[PDB]
Amino acid sequence: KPYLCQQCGAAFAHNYDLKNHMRVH
Amino acid sequence: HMQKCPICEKVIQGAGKLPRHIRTHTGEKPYECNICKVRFTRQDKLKVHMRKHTGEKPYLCQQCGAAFAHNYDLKNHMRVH
DNA sequence: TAAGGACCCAGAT
DNA sequence: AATCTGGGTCCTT
Ligand SMILES: [Zn+2]
Ligand SMILES: [Zn+2]
Ligand SMILES: [Zn+2]
Ligand SMILES: [Zn+2]
Repeated sequence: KPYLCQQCGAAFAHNYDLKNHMRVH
Repeated sequence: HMQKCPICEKVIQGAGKLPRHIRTHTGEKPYECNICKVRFTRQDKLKVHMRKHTGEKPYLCQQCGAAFAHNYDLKNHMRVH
């Protein structure tokens, strides 16, 4: 929820789940 | 450069500095002192805390070499100079 | 090159 | 009075 990707806007509950998604783009 | 906190909308400066601000809201303390088990929100706060166990004193007086753990102790010391 | 790591500091406990 | 909180900037791959 509070960790929001600034490229695709997907929301992630923890910081690692946000940084896990940074490799998608 | 900077980002708005999605909880309180405050602008937080610094690439990579939002998570530490968010933890002021969540109370998450991911960093733990290996010795006394005390936990901290921030890696840099843990690092200063470990000086209590290691006795390290990185603040050095260039005049006499007196060594301190905190910069304000060093500041206090430099009056004698 | 993000962002980790380091350190400073104004205000608060 | 000393030490802490939270937010700032610089450096280094
Ligand atoms: Zn994304
Ligand atoms: Zn906030
Ligand atoms: Zn400790
Ligand atoms: Zn001295």
